[PDB]
Amino acid sequence: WVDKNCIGWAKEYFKQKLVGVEAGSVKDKKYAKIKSVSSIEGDCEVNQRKGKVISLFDLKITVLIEGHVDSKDGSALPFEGSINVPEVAFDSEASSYQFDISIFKETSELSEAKPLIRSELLPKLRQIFQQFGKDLLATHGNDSGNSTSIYLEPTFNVPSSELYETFLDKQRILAWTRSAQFFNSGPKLETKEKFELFGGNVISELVSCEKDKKLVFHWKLKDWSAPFNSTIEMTFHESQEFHETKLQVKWTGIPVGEEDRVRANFEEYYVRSIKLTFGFGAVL
Amino acid sequence: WVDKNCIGWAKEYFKQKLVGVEAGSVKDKKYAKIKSVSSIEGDCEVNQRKGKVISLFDLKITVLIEGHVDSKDGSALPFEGSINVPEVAFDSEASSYQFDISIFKETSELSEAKPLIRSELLPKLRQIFQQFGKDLLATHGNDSGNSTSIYLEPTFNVPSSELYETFLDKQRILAWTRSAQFFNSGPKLETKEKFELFGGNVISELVSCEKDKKLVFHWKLKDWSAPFNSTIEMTFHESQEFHETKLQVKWTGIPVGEEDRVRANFEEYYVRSIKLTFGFGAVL
Amino acid sequence: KPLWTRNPSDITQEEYNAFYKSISNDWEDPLYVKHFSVEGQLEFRAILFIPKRAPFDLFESKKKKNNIKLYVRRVFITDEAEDLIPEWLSFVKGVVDSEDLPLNLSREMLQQNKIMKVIRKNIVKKLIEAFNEIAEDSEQFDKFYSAFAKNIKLGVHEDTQNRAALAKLLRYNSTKSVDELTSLTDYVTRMPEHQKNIYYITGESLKAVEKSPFLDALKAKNFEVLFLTDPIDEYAFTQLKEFEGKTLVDITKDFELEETDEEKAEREKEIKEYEPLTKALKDILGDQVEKVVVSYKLLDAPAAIRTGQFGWSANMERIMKAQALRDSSMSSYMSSKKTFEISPKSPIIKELKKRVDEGGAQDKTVKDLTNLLFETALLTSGFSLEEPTSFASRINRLISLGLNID
Amino acid sequence: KPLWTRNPSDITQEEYNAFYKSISNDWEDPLYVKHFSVEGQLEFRAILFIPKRAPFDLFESKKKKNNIKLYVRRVFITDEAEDLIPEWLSFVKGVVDSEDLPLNLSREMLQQNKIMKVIRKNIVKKLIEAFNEIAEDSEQFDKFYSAFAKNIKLGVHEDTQNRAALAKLLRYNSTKSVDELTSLTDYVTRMPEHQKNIYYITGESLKAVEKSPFLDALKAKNFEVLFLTDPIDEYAFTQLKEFEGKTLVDITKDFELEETDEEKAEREKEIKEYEPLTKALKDILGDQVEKVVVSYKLLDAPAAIRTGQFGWSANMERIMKAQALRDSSMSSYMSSKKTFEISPKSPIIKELKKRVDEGGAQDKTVKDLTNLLFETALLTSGFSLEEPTSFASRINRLISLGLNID
Repeated sequence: WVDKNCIGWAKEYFKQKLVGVEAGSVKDKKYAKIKSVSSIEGDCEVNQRKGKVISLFDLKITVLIEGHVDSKDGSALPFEGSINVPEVAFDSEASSYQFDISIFKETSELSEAKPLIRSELLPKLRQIFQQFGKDLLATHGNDSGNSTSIYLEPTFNVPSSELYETFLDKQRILAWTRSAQFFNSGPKLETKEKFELFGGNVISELVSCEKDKKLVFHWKLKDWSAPFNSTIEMTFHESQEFHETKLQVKWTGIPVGEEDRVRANFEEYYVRSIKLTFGFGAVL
Repeated sequence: WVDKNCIGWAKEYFKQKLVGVEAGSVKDKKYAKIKSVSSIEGDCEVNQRKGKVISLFDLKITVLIEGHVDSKDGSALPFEGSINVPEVAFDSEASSYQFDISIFKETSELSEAKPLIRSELLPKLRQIFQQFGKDLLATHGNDSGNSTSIYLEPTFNVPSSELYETFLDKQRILAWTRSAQFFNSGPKLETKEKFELFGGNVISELVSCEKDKKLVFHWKLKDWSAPFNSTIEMTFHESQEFHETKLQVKWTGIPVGEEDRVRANFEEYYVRSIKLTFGFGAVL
Repeated sequence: KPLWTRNPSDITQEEYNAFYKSISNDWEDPLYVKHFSVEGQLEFRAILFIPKRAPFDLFESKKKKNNIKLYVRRVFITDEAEDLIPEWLSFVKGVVDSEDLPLNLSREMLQQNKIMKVIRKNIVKKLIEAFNEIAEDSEQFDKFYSAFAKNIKLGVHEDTQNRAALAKLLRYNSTKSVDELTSLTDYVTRMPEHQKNIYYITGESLKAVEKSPFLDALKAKNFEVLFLTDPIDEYAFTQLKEFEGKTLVDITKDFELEETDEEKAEREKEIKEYEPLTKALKDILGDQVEKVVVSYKLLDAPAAIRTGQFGWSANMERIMKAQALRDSSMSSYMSSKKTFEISPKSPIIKELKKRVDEGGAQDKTVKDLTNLLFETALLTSGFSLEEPTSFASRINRLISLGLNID
Repeated sequence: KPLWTRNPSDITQEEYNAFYKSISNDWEDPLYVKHFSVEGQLEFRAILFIPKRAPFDLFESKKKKNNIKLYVRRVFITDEAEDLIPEWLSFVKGVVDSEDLPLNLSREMLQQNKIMKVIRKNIVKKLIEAFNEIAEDSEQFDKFYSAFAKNIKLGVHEDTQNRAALAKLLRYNSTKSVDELTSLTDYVTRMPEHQKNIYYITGESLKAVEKSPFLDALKAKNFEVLFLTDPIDEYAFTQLKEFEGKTLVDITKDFELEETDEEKAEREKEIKEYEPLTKALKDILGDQVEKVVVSYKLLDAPAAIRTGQFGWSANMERIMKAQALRDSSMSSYMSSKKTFEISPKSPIIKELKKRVDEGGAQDKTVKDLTNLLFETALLTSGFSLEEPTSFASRINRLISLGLNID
């Protein structure tokens, strides 16, 4: 009771507050709205060791947004995107919150989407993050199994089709993984196919796939229990103006004791290795 | 005693045996002879632990040779050289020894120097190294301050002029050392000039030098005692056959427990740093 | 009493210099000093030193002798603190004293905890503030940049919450700033009102980009273009992607330059006349380029090679192809896609258009000249040829026909 | 019963496969097995396995997971001993059991000592013997090469005791072995009686080396020349310096070709008449080249660029210019002492000599022609260009003169 973990309370507070925030109305020429909060990573603890209630929470937030902007023909062009802030803390200032705003399948007609949310959506998130600390210090001041889900958004410098076939080509998969075991004679991955990776630690299973659109795998690590089988979904969002792809990864079914280990393993063995072998973006 | 340190006895035995061997007579047109032993590094101990006398001696030998070869027009051409034996051990076969034969200022008219040494001097060294273990097991079987000297031979792919001015240009010195402190305002190093290198650990002073041929410094380390000051002598040699500069370096006055330390420090911070900064040879 | 426990306003400069000379083996005066203190419920006093040059002495290389020292309740802990400061920022020195660090059982090791990460973020943000304070003094900022440009670029490439903050410390040359290193803020303040993109170009050196043909058109519109000379600045530019609402555009890659409606009409009525020439170039170049387009991003250059988007740059391809451990079996081919850009206001392109109008699109001389033009475009763009023998033979043929040799 | 305690003749293949699949994470069979036992002054039993492919996965990165396991008196000690096997050889798997190794108080950790060095030497020599045994059956030797060519090249570059021993495993292509990878012994076996130098040439890829002009004259005298493609062959070759008494000669740099006395007498009369042409080349090029000599190492190429003696190869310079660790302030510039070699057998050099004889050594046409020839020769030799805009402009000028542009 001396220390109170409030990561779930912070997740619920963010899912209650960040949702419904709109930059205007649904009938405006330029409109945006946070659909839901994708991921809340980090830690949110309240300690009473110093005698006074303190909160040293270190959190990173990522949300998804949907809206519509103007076009040259007079019609409203919809757009889906993501907004991720890498740091919200107790000592962060109102103007210190850096908002990484990105638009999936970005086009020239969507160029007005970025400044709009920068003028009417950012201050609301800023004041919400500012009030989060005071609500946390005022609330908790006085004295199969359970799985979780994470969200990743790596940016690759590669066309959607190229990366899609790279995630399926058995030879190229063995190239960028350096250790692969396929149990089917087929040259490429097909529906309902299992294969082993990374010295037996990784056992994945392609469940569903869409042409250059979606890839669903049943990822599972060898140390996990038998009923714990995670499901990872990768969505391609290649752009048309700047021509960049952003592999939106929704990773559910992860045990409560590996949600961090699965993250650093992906940014190194699934993002960095591909960018080093095939060179799909500068990385070090 | 059950344990006998035999590095000095091996050194003196090699100095008594390796010298005097000749590839014929001086009256011949092609002649070679081991002048002296340059350095004998490693360890040579005789222990009794397995119920029998053993000697797991690990030694590396380097010697100098002088002779003359036949020319194409007139009299014989003299030559200096070095012979490096990187390994002499108990399990070494008579033919397992590898001899690195090098000739200072070697050229085309000197290319016939090596085969002679390979036809007259190599079997002598082989049988000497073979009998060395026998006399070792037969002799040591069952029942100012004192300083030493070492000798190294780094290879550099650069003309001798540029490498010589590299050890004198204060700007190039600060380039290949990345930390230097000079007391004189002169742009080039001069005689009787002291300067500091490598984060206050290296105390050197140029005491003598010749034009592109000689470089004599007084080397001193910070953790060394007061009356301990070493003398380094470096000599350049431009070969017209390999087209490299084999800078033979000789350290005198090294403390009794700093030989391998200064050897590694020179091989890493003096040779490899120059070979990576200025590219004066291959480095990986 | 230790120095970090005193008020910085009551500490002289000679005291900081003596502290640096005691904690560091360097003899030069530290370029900058930063003594700050954070209060509240968590307290730590940190004194940070910025050297005048890179502290790459390394007399004990490969052994951990980290620069930032940690103190817990005025007690020294160890010299193995690695995660206390990022590796890209691991060039500053100094000490930090706190009292809330969760040490090990014996209080001689700190690892695998989150209480240190917040202090690390505080250290990096205070170092950003110190760098911004250094930016006010241009004479010291020149030395700081010429010493840690690679470090600041790696920090822009690595960090995310401080990427926009560290982007203000970037200083580069430009077409209008050939004499002094200009900043991104100085670029956007000097940017015209109608320009909406920060244009930059990379190269092996300043001499390669000072006359690059990708600038002339952007100089016709009086658009300033940034110059990149190191292979590491691209790593930061592909992570920034924008600055103050102005996105970064690499002119060596494929991009769009907006023009007026009358210009659009004059260009669409002129491209339609070069369709057979573009088709001939495309079907004679094969798969070497993705498409041959009539480009207006050049004025006097006859043709150029523009690396298609989703790929690298010219200097980026050059720095990536020279990596032995990157690819040894030809597995990476992302940067193989290119575009053959031609300028219709060049006499060579007009002659080629007249030739293909005459019907000699499959002539051997026209094919050879188009291949030589593609090769010299690859050359002037910054790409190595697949086989220099064909280029050498074509050059020798041109020289022989110039010296009246038949 | 442990496998290292039994004789290798009583162990079948399935037991070795099971041991390899249990000590490692691979599902495939090992490429080669080596179960040996030394019982002399050093007593140890070692079982080694060669993986089919390079085990560069490193799933648990940044932690001590050395490949070779250590055992003392049939007792596992630790898995952190990386000094037992060299860093270039740290790709094979297996175990090594001994009884004379000194350990710590608890006998679970090993520190630096000299007894491990002799075991390391025995391991490396037995692995060399195993590689030589693999050389007997080419079906597995090609896989072993395609797997660990870089490893064996780093090994022959680093080591000097086993440098000549590791040189026997080198397999490359040549002018007479374009279909299969030949060895150095097979190369010196086909060496004529008048050749005493192993000629080799390096490049960025096989396609550029196969069509390199430096081989043409070398193919006229029926001299076989080896080809090097990877950026690591140059270093291993400059570290080897000789093979079975035959010195390694890099033809991209200056060297001496075999010739008779009558050949020298007939070539000096042709060199003496081209001396004013060479002086014009030299005083027109200036700093770019250090000397212009009439070379006979070419057959039909009008000109070429040969790196000045004591310099670097083209591929070595191209990789070292891209290391991006010390290129600040242009620290590496010693390779700029190139040499312009000319072949007077080509009509271009004859016409240039005739123009010089006419007295046009200062004409602008001769100047820009020889400049362009210099850039194209530097291109064909394998070096990058500086300010290629002037080269492209000269190419466009020759194109305009070819298209009858007034």
